[PDB]
Amino acid sequence: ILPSFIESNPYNKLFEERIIFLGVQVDDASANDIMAQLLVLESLDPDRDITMYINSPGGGFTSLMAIYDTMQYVRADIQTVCLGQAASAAAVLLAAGTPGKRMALPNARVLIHQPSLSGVIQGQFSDLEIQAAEIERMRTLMETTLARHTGKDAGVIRKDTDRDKILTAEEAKDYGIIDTVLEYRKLSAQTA
Amino acid sequence: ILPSFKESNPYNKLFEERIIFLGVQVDDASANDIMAQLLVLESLDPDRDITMYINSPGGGFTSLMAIYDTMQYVRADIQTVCLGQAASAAAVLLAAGTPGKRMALPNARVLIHQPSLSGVIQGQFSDLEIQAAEIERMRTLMETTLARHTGKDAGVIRKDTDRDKILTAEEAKDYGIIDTVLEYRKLSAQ
Amino acid sequence: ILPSFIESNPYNKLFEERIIFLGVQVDDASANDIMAQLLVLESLDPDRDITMYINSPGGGFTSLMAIYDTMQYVRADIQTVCLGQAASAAAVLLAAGTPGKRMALPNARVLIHQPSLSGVIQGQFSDLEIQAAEIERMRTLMETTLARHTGKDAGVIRKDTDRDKILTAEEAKDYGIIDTVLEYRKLSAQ
Amino acid sequence: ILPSFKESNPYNKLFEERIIFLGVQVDDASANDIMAQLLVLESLDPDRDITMYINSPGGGFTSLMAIYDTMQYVRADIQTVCLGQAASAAAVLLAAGTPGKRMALPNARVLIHQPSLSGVIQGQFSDLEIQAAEIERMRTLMETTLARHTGKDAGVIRKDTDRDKILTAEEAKDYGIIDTVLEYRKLSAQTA
Amino acid sequence: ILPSFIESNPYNKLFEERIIFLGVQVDDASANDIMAQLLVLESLDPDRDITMYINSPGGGFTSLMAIYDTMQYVRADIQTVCLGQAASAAAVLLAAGTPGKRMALPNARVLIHQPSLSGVIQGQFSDLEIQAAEIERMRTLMETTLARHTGKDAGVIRKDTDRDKILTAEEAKDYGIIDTVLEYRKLSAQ
Amino acid sequence: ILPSFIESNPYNKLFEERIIFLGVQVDDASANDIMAQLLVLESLDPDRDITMYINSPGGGFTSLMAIYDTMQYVRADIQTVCLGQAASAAAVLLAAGTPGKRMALPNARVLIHQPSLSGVIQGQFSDLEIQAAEIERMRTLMETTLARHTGKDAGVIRKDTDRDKILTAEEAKDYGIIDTVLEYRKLSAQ
Amino acid sequence: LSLTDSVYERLLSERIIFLGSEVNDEIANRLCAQILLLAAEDASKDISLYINSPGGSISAGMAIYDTMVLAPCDIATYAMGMAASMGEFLLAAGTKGKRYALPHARILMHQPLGGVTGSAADIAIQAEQFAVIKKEMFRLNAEFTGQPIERIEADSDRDRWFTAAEALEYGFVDHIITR
Amino acid sequence: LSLTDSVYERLLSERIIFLGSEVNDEIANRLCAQILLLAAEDASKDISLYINSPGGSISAGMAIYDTMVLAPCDIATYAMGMAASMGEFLLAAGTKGKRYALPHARILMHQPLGGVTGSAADIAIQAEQFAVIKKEMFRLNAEFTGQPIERIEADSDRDRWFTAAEALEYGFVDHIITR
Amino acid sequence: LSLTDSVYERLLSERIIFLGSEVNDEIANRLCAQILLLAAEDASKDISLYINSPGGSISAGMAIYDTMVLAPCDIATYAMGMAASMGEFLLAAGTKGKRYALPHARILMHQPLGGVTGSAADIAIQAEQFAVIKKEMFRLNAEFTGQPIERIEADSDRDRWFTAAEALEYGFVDHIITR
Amino acid sequence: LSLTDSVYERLLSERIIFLGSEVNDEIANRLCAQILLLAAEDASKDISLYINSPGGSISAGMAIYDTMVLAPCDIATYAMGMAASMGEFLLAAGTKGKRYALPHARILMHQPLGGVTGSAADIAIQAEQFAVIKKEMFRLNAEFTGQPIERIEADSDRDRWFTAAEALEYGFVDHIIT
Amino acid sequence: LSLTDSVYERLLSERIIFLGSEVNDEIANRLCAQILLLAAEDASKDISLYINSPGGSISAGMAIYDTMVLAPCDIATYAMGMAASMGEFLLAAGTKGKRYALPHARILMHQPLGGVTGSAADIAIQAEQFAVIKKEMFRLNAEFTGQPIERIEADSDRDRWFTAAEALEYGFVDHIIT
Repeated sequence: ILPSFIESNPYNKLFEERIIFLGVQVDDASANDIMAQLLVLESLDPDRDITMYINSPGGGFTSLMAIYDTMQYVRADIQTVCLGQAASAAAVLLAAGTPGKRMALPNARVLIHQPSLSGVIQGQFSDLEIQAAEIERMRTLMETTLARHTGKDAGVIRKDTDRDKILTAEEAKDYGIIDTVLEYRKLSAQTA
Repeated sequence: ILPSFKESNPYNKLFEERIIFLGVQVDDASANDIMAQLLVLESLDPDRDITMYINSPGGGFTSLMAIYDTMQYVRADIQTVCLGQAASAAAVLLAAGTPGKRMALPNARVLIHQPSLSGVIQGQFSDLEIQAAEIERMRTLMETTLARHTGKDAGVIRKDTDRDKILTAEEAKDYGIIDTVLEYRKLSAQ
Repeated sequence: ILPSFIESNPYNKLFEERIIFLGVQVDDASANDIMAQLLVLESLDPDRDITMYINSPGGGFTSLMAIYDTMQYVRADIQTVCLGQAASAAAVLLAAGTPGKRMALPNARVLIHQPSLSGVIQGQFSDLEIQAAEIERMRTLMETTLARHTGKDAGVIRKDTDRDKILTAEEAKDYGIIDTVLEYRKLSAQ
Repeated sequence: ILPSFKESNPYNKLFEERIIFLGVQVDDASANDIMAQLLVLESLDPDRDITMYINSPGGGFTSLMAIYDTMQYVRADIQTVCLGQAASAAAVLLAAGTPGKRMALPNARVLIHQPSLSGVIQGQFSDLEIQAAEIERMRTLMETTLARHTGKDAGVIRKDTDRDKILTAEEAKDYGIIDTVLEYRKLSAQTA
Repeated sequence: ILPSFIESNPYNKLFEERIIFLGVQVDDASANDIMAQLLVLESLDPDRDITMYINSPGGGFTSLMAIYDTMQYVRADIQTVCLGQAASAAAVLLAAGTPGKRMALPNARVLIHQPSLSGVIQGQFSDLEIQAAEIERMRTLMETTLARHTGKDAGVIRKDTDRDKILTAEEAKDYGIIDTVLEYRKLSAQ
Repeated sequence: ILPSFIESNPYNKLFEERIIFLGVQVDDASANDIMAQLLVLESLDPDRDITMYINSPGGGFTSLMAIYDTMQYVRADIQTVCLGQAASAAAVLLAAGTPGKRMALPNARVLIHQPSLSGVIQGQFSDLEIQAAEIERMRTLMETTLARHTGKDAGVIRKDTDRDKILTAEEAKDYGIIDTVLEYRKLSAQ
Repeated sequence: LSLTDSVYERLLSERIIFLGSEVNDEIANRLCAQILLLAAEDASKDISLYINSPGGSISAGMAIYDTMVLAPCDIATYAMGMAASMGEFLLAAGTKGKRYALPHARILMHQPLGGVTGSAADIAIQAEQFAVIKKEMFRLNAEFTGQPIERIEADSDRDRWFTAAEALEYGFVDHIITR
Repeated sequence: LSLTDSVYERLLSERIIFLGSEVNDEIANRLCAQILLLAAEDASKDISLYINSPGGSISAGMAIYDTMVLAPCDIATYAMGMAASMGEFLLAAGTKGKRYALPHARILMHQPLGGVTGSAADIAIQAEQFAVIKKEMFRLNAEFTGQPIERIEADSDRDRWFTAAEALEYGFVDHIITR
Repeated sequence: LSLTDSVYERLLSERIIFLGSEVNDEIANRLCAQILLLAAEDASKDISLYINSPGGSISAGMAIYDTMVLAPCDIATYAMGMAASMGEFLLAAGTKGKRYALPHARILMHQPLGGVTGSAADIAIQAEQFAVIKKEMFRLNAEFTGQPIERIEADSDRDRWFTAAEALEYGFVDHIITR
Repeated sequence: LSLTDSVYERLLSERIIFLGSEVNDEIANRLCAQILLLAAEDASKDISLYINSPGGSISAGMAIYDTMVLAPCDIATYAMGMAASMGEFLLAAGTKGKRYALPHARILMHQPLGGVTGSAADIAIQAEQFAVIKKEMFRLNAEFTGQPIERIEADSDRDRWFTAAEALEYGFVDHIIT
Repeated sequence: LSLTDSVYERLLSERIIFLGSEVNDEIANRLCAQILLLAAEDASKDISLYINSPGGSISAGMAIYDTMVLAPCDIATYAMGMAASMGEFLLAAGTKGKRYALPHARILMHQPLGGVTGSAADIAIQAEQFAVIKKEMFRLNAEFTGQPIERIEADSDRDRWFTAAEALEYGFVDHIIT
């Protein structure tokens, strides 16, 4: 139960402050919502940064690429903040924020791995060859995106994502997925 | 969860900006909504382009034809933009935009393939002989629409859709399905 | 996700222009909604035509007859537009519009076929005689309605609908189910 | 999707004109709603008729009797209109309207048949005798009600309802269940 | 669908004139709602009678006794009208109205039978003998309440309720469960 | 049901006094809601403290870390009160309040135990090696946070949290999970 | 070879066969094979058929009936326990003078059952075949029992229950066994 | 031939048969076949039937009872463990003088159980047949035990549990077998 | 080797084989094996095939039909109970002059049934093969019965029910058994 | 022992074996065991195999084919009822001049069917193996029928339905039984 | 017995076993019993094991392998159709010089599979045991094939399909039977 206040919700308040929230699995519904929000925020003020919080286990490739294109398309700069985790697709999104403006909380984790087809696709060999070619294409596209946004040769990303790679915020900063690891700003801690 | 802000969501605000979203599987439920939206937008201002964003995985044939007729009927020009994918039916919808106003973001994809009947339609041979004729008619109509809007030949389209054809944005643009690949508007980059 | 705000729902805008949307299966709930809307619109302006949009796969027979009687009863003329498909019961509703004011988009399809049983009715042979007699009565009633609203003998309708008959918009116009095939009104196209 | 149009729905407008829609299966919920509506309308204007639209597949017996007693109790007359069908209990309700004020549309269907047990009751023979006696009582009560409201003997009703009796609007008018078969009022049709 | 009017629906209207509708199963939710309604009504005007329409198939025993205590505790006098049927627990509630203000419609029905365990309670013989003692206690309590409110004797109630006893309105009046059978008010039939 | 009062309901009133209620399992939805509430309250008045009521059986580990990072990030002092129990992740959140403002009611409970893999993860040995290394990393991180906030040593936490350790309020205070055991305030029988 | 099958084979060696379940296609095929085999082994002795059956299909019952009639031997039908629907038909179909009902057996006579499933044009054919089957059923029952076809048609409209003595009076059986 | 079936075959070779489950058509038919086979094998020796059953259908029990009555061989019923409803009915139905109850056997007597399903017209017929079956069952229990039919009517209303000694006193059994 | 299996084996020793279930791959394989076995054992004596089948796959039925045609011995067929769809085909396939129907058997002639699935190209191929199968089946039935292909096309559209006498008139069977 | 098994055993004593169901691993193991047994009993008398199968797996069918090839006695395959996918492959794999088809048998030829699952690398491995399997299947079918591999690859694209005469012309069969 | 069981018993009387399904506890115990019985019957004649398995559990496969090693009689393994995972492991485990592959047999070599569940300590124990098992299996495979452990470990990652010829080249089998 999310408490309202006098009215609005916390999410409405954050949106008024230009803070999109990607807190669920990256699928078509979430992609459409995020795209609508980005377009609306770009319309209201194209010259202001848009913040995007990422706490998601990942999801579909096509939804990932929809959100990625929309992020790279709007006029407003995007600042991504990884809170609990950014796994699979949401890692690419995390790296897709504007260079310099990608942040993660100290105890976040980034899980990057190659595309995997949960489930079985049946059909004739003539259709399975087409499907395999498509899957290879999408894998290579993800590698190219991560290479572009992390300053690493696509071969390095291909070798590194062969198996699930988990990175702590500091290790992600070394990798290139994020720029700065957020520091606590509690007043009492600073004064003590 | 979708934030709000008269209470209005992002979808409504975009609608007030003459933007429509085909981001779900195409069927009667979605087709009727798209049609009502297109008619309302045409009524409000018929000389202003309607932007339709397409991120659909496909859908039925009758629903596709309803949406296609409405798109080709309203006075306002329709501008289709493919974001994540436009698979099967949606591909036609992407090609049905006004010539010159069909776009796809660089990483968008299109997938054209001939109609398929998932599941079994059972009955006597004299019923299956009618169902096969209807399905062939539907396939031919899909080919004819794609050929009318892409400039190719119905025969070439029929040969190309024999099996799932996956096209990137550049390949789709070369194929006639779209006209331009949207370039990024980000000010920092440029 | 239809765009509306608190309620400017596009269906409200259509209804405010005397348009009823039969975009779902023809059952008791939708039937009752349709009759309520027809009566309300007749009361609001009895001498202004009521428009109906038919994208439905058909359904029950008694619900069809409820809607049909209400359409024929009301003081206002009913203009039916088939968009997408009008299959089984809906076809009759398409043909039941006021003569002249029955239309369909170019890519619509009309399916006419005889009544069929949804499942198995079980019981003593006497109960089955009663049920079979009722089904024959319903089928003959369908033939008679279509004969009245298309200009063809009930024998021809019985022969034609013995197995699924699918008609494009033009074939439906020739058959008598509709009167006009809408021509696209896009401005840039001319 | 039922549109609105003060903002009101079609059903609210029908209620404002003293029209009650019995368009669902008779049961406790619908019976209570119909009784509440009948009482409310009768209080609003006791000497003005209340119209009941019937398109129902039947329902229970106790609920039917609740609705029937309420209809026959209120000060106001009841005018029943059969819309698309009136089966099982709805046929009794259709016949329960005021004489001269029961009507059906030309293509409506009435279906009268004897009470049928839904399912099975298992128990000792001493309880099954009680249940059978109650079922016979309810069958006889149905026959008596229809006899009272159609002018036919209880024996004739019993003979006719032994097995499903389907009637058209004209056959129902001959039988005695309705008084008039509604005529179309389209202006164009009359002027042709 | 229950139609509102001018923003009061029929149930709220009945509540304004101090009518409580027990038209569902007697369980925890309904019992709590009915207590709340009875207490509010008592607060608004203790010296005005409260009407209780009963159309319920009965239910729990603790819920029965809770509603019964609240009815017997309120300062206002309760008048119970049976509509359709008052079976099992509901019957007691109908019998528990104020002597002289218990009513039933002519075609109503009352059902009385001893409490019965739903399902099977499994356990050691000690727990089951405890449960059996409790069930006998509940049966005796129901018998005592009915004997108190109908003027019979607990033994006569026990014998009568051994097997489901179904009473018409007139028989219920002659049994002591109600005081009068309602007469119709229609003027055409007067 | 949750009654409202004049308009608001109890949770809104609690929020207005800067109180957050973590009464459900710790997962992504509750984590996102808690973080949104924390950030809003921080914006409204950074100096004032934020209270977190904890009554939950635990939940995910990354959600735990999201909530924990948000709590340790905001500019305000986070007070925590454990009401019925704080099991697994919740305990960490309870121990993660500001030193001095971690409290628990006298009959509260605090269950702490090592991370456990719900369900079964399958795959090749080279994948399970990675998964096991990740599980070990998560366990070490949990122990490290608990040692940092309870003042104990990580080794002692690892020994203690091997199996489910259930501490009462006073045992928790001795362990360092909380600072004070709330004393009742009731004026009568003070 | 379970105990049941063993005892049944032992009885079959004495020309006793059983019908104790629904008249499915499998049960009818088994019974027809048993009758054919028994006839082949000897065409002069009798075959006893014990009927404790609640009924079943009509095609299976007619398979059994034709095999019974065509067998050179004489089939003596004993109604034990219950003889309902098709079981009644087969009980009354035994060789005249060799139909028995055990004293406490009960017999049930009613019209067939079925279902209508397809489209209108198919339901017409189904109804026509229903009429044919019902007429033939009543014809054969009237032939067996000696009652007029009108009386059979009136009585079978709903479950009609007979005791052994009532059945004997009606004509289903020729004797009540007692010893 | 499994171990259980081998044991049952070896016992049947000694004229001992068991009724150990609910009385349905399958086990009733098996018992009837066994009785016919044993009576054929030697119609001068007795048949020992051991009953451990919770109940069953009336028609199947009547099939077994009619076979027991008709057989030329006397039938001695031992109630071992539990004889409820149809088990008790067949326990009392053995040859008078040869019904036994093991010392720690319970005997349950109650009225039938059943269900009503169809339309009102069908339910009337079902209720009438229920009355017939009830009256016949009470008549037969009164005949077996020796009590007046009214006593059986009153005792069978809900449930009546008899020990071995109470059962012997009532009339179900003739001796409590001890060794 | 259950009771039914023992009886069927004994009949097979008499050159009598049964088709009492819906025709499928397994039933057809069994029937083909029995036909081959009986032909090998003695290629001069006849074989008897009793048909009580409701229908089944065309491919399995055609396997059976080819095996019957090629077997040196003459496969007489008997229609008992129901010979519907493929069962009627096999009944009419028996050697001319040796296709009997029991008096109360019923024959059902109707067109095949099927299902279409997959892409448009696959559905086109399936429709083509359906046309081929329909043509071949109608031609073969016309050959068996002696009727023109046009009439077989006309009556086979929906279910066509024949009694034994109408079947004999049509040509499905060459005799009506009455002994 | 049941009736089906009894008749099958009698036929096995007559050197007749059946393949009348989808070619799975259990059926292939049983059939290979039967061929081994019959080859051991006598190494000169032919083995008759009747095919009424709708298809099945490729590995099981290849087990059966290898056992047939290695056996020292001629294998004569009769296509009765139907012979689709691996059924037609095993029918055509019978010894040349001893492959028969009954008059009303249908022979279906179509390309392999499979499935793809897992990660991208595993899917690539599966795709490469699919290519290998397809190539080997087409090569063997061309060797059996005598058609060029191009024709087998073109005709087996979706579904090729053959009657008995068409199959004889194509090369699946040597004679039609009469 | 059943026809399948009858054929299998007749073959077992000739010292021919079959492994035609996933290796599990039941099949492994049956195979071990058969090998024990055959070795008891005569300790000189070879035993032919035909493999068509798609994989299975390691412990069952190791039970079978130990029974094979300890048998006084030589064991010859024939790969027919498929030999994947434990099937391949047992094929290569046959007597050196008596490991055959049918010409169209397929061999697969991938690293073990499994899953982890429970608490963190239990998962640590399971991971250690996984490492032990993997190292042992690769050691045995290198011993059978003759390849260095490095190559076996490298290839065994993911799936490595072999044909009969490539299997012979690698070292799984010694001859292609023909």
